[PDB]
This record gives sequence, structure tokens and C-alpha cells, in this order.
Amino acid sequence: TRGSDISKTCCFQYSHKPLPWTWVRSYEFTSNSCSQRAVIFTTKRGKKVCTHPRKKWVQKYISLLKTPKQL
Repeated sequence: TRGSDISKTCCFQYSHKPLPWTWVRSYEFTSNSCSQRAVIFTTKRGKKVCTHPRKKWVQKYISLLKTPKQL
């Protein structure tokens, strides 16, 4: 919320593994202009990782890291 709100960058590689919540912070969906829509999980080190929204494990990390409750 107080880092880089202008991080509208696309993604490409997708990690397939449960990241250690100890180093996880939040997440963020890619932009619509990107040619490959993908979710992203941010860690405590400041490194945002891209991932696929299809994988159920990712849907569990997004709802857990933070719920989309913004109108």
C-alpha cells in the first residue's frame, strides 16, 4: 500500500509451489493490456513473483494474502 503503486507490469514465468508465508507479503493481478493475464505474489524482501490464476493453489494464496474488497 505504501511501496510502488505504479507496478502495472506484465508477467511470464509462473512458479508452482507454496511460498513460505514467513516471506510472503501480498499479491497483485497483472494489467489488462498485458498479453498474458497472471496473478503475482509479493514477498517480504520486496520481490514480486508472478503466477497463474488458474492453479487453485494460487487462488488460495490471493484470498489468503488479501481479499479483493475494493469498489
